[PDB]
Amino acid sequence: LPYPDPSRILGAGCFVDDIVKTDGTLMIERFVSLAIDAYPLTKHPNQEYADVFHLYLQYIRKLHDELTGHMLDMYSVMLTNDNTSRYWEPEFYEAMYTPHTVL
Amino acid sequence: NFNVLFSTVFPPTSFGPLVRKIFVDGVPFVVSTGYHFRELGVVHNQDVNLHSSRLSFKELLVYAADPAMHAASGNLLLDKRTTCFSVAALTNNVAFQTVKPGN
Amino acid sequence: SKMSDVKCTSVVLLSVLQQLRVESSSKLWAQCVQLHNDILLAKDTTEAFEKMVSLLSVLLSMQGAVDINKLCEEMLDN
Amino acid sequence: FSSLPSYAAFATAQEAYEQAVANGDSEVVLKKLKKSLNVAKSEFDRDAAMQRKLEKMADQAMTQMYKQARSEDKRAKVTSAMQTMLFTMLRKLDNDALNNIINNARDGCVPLNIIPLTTAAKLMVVIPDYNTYKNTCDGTTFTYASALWEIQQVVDADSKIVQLSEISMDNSPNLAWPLIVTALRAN
Amino acid sequence: FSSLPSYAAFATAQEAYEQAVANGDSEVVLKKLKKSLNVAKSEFDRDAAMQRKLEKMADQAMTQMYKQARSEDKRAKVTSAMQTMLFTMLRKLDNDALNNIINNARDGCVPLNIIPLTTAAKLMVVIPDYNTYKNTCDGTTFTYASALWEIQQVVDADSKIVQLSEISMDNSPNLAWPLIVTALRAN
RNA sequence: GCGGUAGUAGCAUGCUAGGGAGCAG
RNA sequence: UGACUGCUCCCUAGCAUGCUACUACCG
Repeated sequence: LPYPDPSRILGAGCFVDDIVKTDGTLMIERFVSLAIDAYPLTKHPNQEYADVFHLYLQYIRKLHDELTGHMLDMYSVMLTNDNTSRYWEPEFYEAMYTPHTVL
Repeated sequence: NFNVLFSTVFPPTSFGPLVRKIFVDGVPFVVSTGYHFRELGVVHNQDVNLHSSRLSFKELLVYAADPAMHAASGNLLLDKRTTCFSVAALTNNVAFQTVKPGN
Repeated sequence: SKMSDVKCTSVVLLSVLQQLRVESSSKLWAQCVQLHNDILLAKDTTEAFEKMVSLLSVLLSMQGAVDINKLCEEMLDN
Repeated sequence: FSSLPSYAAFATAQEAYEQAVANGDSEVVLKKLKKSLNVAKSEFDRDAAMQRKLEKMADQAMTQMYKQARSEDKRAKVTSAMQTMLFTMLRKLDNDALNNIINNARDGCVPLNIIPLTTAAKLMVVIPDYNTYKNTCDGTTFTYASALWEIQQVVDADSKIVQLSEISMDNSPNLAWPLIVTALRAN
Repeated sequence: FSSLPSYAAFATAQEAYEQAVANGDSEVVLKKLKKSLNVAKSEFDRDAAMQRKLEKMADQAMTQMYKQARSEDKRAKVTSAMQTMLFTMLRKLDNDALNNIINNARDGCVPLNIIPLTTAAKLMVVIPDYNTYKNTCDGTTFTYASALWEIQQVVDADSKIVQLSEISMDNSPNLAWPLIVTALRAN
């Protein structure tokens, strides 16, 4: 399995180009495409590397509770969490490093 | 391989497009009708017409892209910041471009 | 910890200084870009807290531009 | 669900075919009734799926709208926000040099150039009032940015070279107090 | 659907069957009550599933033909912008000093790198530091490329006018240094 | 009792296009 | 001001196939 440099994936969520990621709710697809690259760090013998993936799965959930909770206190809208929970579960990303290609 | 060695003896202002004056409906244009490569020697274009009337679309795209008319209507330039050969300055001011930090 | 809080305050300090049109004086923007690129490459929190005084003093010497009093009585350092 | 105009067909026919087994009847009547139930049942499981798709579709267009409107208030307020961010972050660092040149430049003692780090390092600040001079510097020694400088020249508004002996809560009300003090770093 | 040519049969078959429900209908006329709106309805649905396909096809040429128009209108706005260039970069050829090297040429071909070098009127010199300035552009006139040029203006990086007396050996630390000298040809 | 044919609604797959985003040399 | 390629996730519109119920004629 290939894995990146942790400082490259961590430093790609802290430094960006405005409206991009200076508000995470307006783009949660940036962090699902950065947790795909950080997945094979979960198998590393260093436990400070394996935490970079669990930090990205915990932020995608935070950015989803906010979004579905920011459109309920200003606009009386109620979003359904069906088929959204797959992005903070470590099985959508495990399927990208296993044969029998899909999509 | 021999031209590579023999081209270090000759003046550096003899290499590049070879221009000539043509007429397109009674007005003088300067266009490129060949090239002098340090490696491949002197090459001459095969379909050059000196007296034309109307320029099509495919004949305006080949006259706008050529450096023969942009570097024959601009000012002489002597740039001492670099040691590369310098041809012309296309305007009256030098542009200085910077790079911004991240967000 | 403390070396990562100085490296993120010098990214917000050259954005405040880039929105005030300090890019229009290429004798002082060439020093601010050198005090910001040098803090980011530092490896001690005693030689990066002293290029943050030179870089911050550029903003406090620009007079009217930034209302320091209002900005300090805005639920911040009093 | 309910409230749909096509709902008084999956209620009558649903109730009828239902009760119909207690009283009972020929198989013909049963088949007839079922071939009215299904005939006016598709009309319900078609108008309550189109709605089921419109009700979620509506809650998406009215979410892209919430994004195109918060991302235009996040961009029109850049200036006002990064200045607040910087000073929220400057308080948390709790430095000593950074918390001196900030308090000094709030009462008035701003610099006139960049604070140099060398050993000669000429400086020029503007003391606005006598108390700010008395607190900051005493004698030929000046404290600034948690460092010690030595005053080399004092200058009032135009070019009035003040001697250090004649600035003393006394001769002081008689000058133009925005001074321009020049100093050099120490060691 | 008010103009489909198969609405008449459907309408009549509905009337015959539906409207004649109250009237006593035997088990032999009921076939007409049933197998007359049937088949006609099938054909109508066939006459409506083809109309819906003709409509969409039609509304795929009244969109692909606005795009063929748009592009030709655009093709005529760029064809007239390159023309307005290649005729404005031509009225600028001092055709006394240019017809004097195309004529001394063996066949009329010349290198392009010697056209601005021998037939231009203005020179722009970009100078990094002061040492380079005194070996390239000293005084009000200087020689370069076997010619003589006379200085006309010295702007700097900021694009503010500098004078030939601000350029000292010791005032040099006080200028935005990429200096741009603009000179004109002499004689 | 079953098969075929033509519409209609509903669920997944693949492909072709458009849009936004992430990484690599 | 914003190059050339390759891979990949998410959303919408269209086309064909795959097990069903509904129609209706036909056996």
